[PDB]
Amino acid sequence: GVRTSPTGEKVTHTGQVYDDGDYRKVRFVGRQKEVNENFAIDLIAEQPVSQVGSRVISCDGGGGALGHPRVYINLDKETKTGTCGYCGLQFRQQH
Amino acid sequence: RPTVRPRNDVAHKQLSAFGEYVAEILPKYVQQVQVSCFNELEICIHPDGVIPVLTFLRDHSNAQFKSLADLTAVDIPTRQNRFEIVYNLLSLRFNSRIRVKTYTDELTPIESSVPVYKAANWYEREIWDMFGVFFANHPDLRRILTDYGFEGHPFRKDFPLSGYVELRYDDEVKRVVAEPVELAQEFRKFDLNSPWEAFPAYRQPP
Amino acid sequence: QLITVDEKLDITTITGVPEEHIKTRKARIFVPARNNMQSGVNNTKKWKMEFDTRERWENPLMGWASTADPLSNLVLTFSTKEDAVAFAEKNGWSYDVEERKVPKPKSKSYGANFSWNKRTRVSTK
Amino acid sequence: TSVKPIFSRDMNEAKRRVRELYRAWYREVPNTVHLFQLDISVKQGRDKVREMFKKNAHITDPRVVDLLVIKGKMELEETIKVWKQRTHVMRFFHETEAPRPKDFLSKFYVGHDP
Amino acid sequence: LHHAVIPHGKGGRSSVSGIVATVFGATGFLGRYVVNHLGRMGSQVIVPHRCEPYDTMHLRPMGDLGQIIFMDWNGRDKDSIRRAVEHSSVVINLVGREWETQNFDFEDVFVKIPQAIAQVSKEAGVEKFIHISHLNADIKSSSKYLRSKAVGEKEVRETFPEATIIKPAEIFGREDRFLNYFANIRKTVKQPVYIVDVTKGIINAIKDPDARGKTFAFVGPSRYLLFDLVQYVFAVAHRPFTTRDKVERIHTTDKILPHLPGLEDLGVEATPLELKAIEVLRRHRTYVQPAKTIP
Amino acid sequence: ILPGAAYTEKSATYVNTEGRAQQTKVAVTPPGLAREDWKIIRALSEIAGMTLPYDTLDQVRNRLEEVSPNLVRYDDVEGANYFQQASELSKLVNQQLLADPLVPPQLTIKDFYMTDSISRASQTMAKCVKAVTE
Amino acid sequence: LGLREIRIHLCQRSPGSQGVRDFIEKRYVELKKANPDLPILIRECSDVQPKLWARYAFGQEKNVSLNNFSADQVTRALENVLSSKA
Amino acid sequence: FAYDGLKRQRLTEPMVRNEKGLLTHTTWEDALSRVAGMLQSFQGNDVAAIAGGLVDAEALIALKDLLNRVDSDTLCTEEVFPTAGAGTDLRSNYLLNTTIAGVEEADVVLLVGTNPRFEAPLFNARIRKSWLHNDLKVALIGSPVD
Ligand SMILES: NC(=O)C1=CN([C@@H]2O[C@H](COP(=O)(O)OP(=O)(O)OC[C@H]3O[C@@H](n4cnc5c(N)ncnc54)[C@H](OP(=O)(O)O)[C@@H]3O)[C@@H](O)[C@H]2O)C=CC1
Ligand SMILES: [Zn+2]
Repeated sequence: GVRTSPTGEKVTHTGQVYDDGDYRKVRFVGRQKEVNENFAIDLIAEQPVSQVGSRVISCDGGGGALGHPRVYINLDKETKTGTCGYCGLQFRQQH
Repeated sequence: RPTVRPRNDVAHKQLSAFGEYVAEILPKYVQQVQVSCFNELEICIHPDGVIPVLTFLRDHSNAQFKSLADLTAVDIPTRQNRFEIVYNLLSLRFNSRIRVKTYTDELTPIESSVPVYKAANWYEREIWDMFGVFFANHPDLRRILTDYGFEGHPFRKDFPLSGYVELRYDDEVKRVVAEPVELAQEFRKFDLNSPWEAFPAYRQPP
Repeated sequence: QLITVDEKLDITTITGVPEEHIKTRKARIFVPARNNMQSGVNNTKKWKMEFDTRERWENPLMGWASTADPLSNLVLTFSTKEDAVAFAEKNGWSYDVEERKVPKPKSKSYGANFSWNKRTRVSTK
Repeated sequence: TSVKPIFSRDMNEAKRRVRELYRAWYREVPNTVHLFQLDISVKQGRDKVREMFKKNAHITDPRVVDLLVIKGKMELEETIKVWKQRTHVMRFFHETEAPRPKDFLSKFYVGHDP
Repeated sequence: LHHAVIPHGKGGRSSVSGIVATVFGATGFLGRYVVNHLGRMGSQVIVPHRCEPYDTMHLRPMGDLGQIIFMDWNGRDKDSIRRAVEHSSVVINLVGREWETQNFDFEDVFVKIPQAIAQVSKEAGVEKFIHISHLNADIKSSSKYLRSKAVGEKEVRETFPEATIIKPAEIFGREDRFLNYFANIRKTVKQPVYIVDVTKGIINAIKDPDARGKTFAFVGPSRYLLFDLVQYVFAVAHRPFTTRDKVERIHTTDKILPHLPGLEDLGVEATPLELKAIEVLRRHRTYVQPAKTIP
Repeated sequence: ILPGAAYTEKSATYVNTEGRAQQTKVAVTPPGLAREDWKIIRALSEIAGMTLPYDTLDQVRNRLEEVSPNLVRYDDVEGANYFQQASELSKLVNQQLLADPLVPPQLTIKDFYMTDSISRASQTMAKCVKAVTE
Repeated sequence: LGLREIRIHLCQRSPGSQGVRDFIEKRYVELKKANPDLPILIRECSDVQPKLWARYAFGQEKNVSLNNFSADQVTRALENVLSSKA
Repeated sequence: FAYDGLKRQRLTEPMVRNEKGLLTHTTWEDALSRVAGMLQSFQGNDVAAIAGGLVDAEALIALKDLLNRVDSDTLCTEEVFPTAGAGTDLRSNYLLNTTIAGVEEADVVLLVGTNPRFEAPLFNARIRKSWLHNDLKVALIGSPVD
């Protein structure tokens, strides 16, 4: 999700960018601004919502002990999905 | 009990008996004797008794603490005599250790124990250097660890961790210069203590 | 053989502190307030001495917090305010002393939750 | 208020040691300037010695005076035996330090410190 | 002021002076003192250099991390100048050469390059410009070095009217070509000025809003007969008492320009040659009554 | 405009509605070129040729004690007396009550959140105001 | 050039301020009616020695100690100021 | 929760009006020289000051001393208090004399022309505490606020 500013500088995923009058961008002259272009906010949004048949589901992030601490997500509300607080995967109680 | 350190009552009793023995023989100087729960014996003495007490423990036939393991100081600013002087001694004859402790402030000299242990020479130079405790009648008392011309005694609790001055090479004067300390990132103080008491056995009376 | 000294104990000249960090500093002697986020009171037992807060600025390279204050992190602990005051005086620091705040004894009664004719009766448990 | 002395039993005895230390420092400056190949003058070195003594002229505790003399003798020993290098001797003069302003207005313009 | 250049700290290595300075000619005698003083107080220094990076290494320790930035440049390439100045608040031009080369004559180094830096700086919006000329700069001099300085001094003023122009006498210092020049020798009156005094004046000229648009003359406190100066140098160096252009300059009496401000008008107290001569000439001793000053 | 310091950026004295003097402490320093408010006035007095006779926080606090001794008795509530003399002087001149009913400036919670310049600038208080009005 | 403000400092209970306390209780109201637009700032603070501050034009000030003064001496000190023009 | 207002709309530099009549950043030296120039040319009633609601005592007395040195006494606040009678001569006139803790001792409270819930939330919480635990009687004159 890399976007650039009017000056041309790439905007990071934390929204950082030097403004027009900022001298500090002299550090990039002749070199480059290191920017990671795999924005995690855009990547997690691509994951599909998981349909489940229970009011409560558990997430450990995948991989057992290689994931995150196991948490239980309540799915009683039908307005929104249940989101894991660690990994951002979403869940929904079907029907 | 696999996770608990086993007690040793036999050594606790032996060390307690010897602690009374010392207190009975040198009442002029001994102020407190205690044995910790892990069986270490501490003799707390008036500072006037450094030489007589250390000489007794080195030379007496039932002591023979011929080795000065270590000599150091502890700064406790809340005490009128902020500095605690700790002697750690080893007896090879009786395969035992004893700790002798005394106290002083910033202006009261302590008698150098170099006559009793030649090992004390450098330890007392280090105590002078890091804490500013003066030892009387030392063969050569001067800084040992800090830079030449260094101001202050770093191991005092009120000396800042990063000091007051820092060094760099200055091209104009073509030498290393000392300037007031500025840090690109300040040391980040952490408040770690839990507001909940951990050890009831050591609670102080209100 | 002892001697007699009546001068007020002053060690400012033999501690090595730069003159600026004696004369211009203000020590604060106080018992820390209980952190309101927790009920434990074990952090309110001792007296503390801290110094006045001074400038922190952003490091141009990284944005880290820089400082030129060598006492910015110095915090000392004392058994009593008298010990803290004595330490401050002999080191030449001017100080402020804040009296210890102790929670006053409260009168608690579980039975008051069900009073027959007083407002203390609770509507829910 | 009865205390163990260091070396001196009273200010008169303490001030004798101070004078003796000053004489030793005063006579050492010319050798130091030559030995360390300093660019300061002998007068500057002696003016610096006097300034260091003068800032402690208000002490009335003989034990504090003894420690100052003790520390002054250690500093003199480091110089005579050339344990110090040139950088150490020249640190007394703060050559690379910019003039810190003193008056209220100057400090007000630059920052927040008093 | 943009928030990034508000001063902070206590004026030391990790502080923020608020100065963003591009220093042309930073790798020479005067450049190393100017960069040092800038880096002492936490300025951002951009150092455009023509030389090998190996030759800029002595400048790296003079700033906290990130405070010294090096760029390639060419005196004849206006794009390389633009890259170097477009972020700065002050541009300092110390480019010079005491001799001509096959590729750069005195006209290139003292007229075309200074004018190009002044023009590009003006276009880029730089607010302060500091140009070093020479006390004896004169269109009718016998030295083509001093003639080119006069023409260049004129162009810089025309191109960047608000530029501060500084005119030093011959500068003495550890790496000078003045005292070292005489010590290597195997009517005219001189008023030489100490390198650190000139550096202090340049730094203060950056911090003084009155310095804008002015021409200064940086001279030492005393005037000497050249013969008496060389005699003094030989005595200090414990020694028994080159180009055609260089000799012309050394034989040019230092001008007296009371209509210009000097070091005193910027807060700098001129350092006598007697207090710093040994600092420079000690290395010339194989292991002293001062020169007679013109009253 | 002379940029001063907020209450989080200075050690300053405030007296609550009881007459109790309390003092803040510096948590952070003022931003940018802002300065301690009394120092601005002290600096202005020098430039205007009428230098004030205090150069430090403690000296300006000694000045406060000259004007009102209670202003440096931190955390203390100094009692005030002579309500009887005040009530005498209250009667000798007569004013008339207006017919307007007493209406406080804040009738509902929406009026509570923004009352000074710090809270008017707070985006959190704006969220509170929006929440209770919508 | 004349008077601008009077301030009276006293303790609420110390005997040294007893004469000042009597003056306020018995004389301040009458004095206030005579000088209606003159600030007479009475400021009580525990365990302060009583004092009378007078501020004249252009910020000049004078302070007279009222310690152990009788209510009459307090009146006299008040009159010495209400007619002075330092 | 208002502390986040301290990060917004802050005054960080001295400002003076330019020839176009707009506020523009300047140095402390320049801004104070302009103010000192005007201050030296005025006296007495021609100089006045108003203190806002967040001003500290150190600044309040510094400004009073400065204006007094040009013989000005027009040191004003924004919050009115009647100066009729004793005015501010007697502290008891304008103080909460009972103290905040004293509310726990009162047996009747009469509130007049105030909504203490929003004017002094912690003072109002102390009234409720006494109402709950001491059976305090509270009467009000003014709008019937909750
Ligand atoms: N020193 C003196 O006695 C006096 C000097 N001045 C002036 O002060 C300034 C500096 O003096 P000084 O520092 O002694 O001069 P130096 O010769 O010591 O340094 C010269 C600087 O100019 C750069 N430079 C020279 N020619 C070129 C070029 N063709 N293209 C790019 N960069 C070039 C050099 O870079 P590189 O190292 O890469 O060649 C070097 O950084 C000069 O303008 C000089 O005339 C004025 C009065 C007295
Ligand atoms: Zn998950």
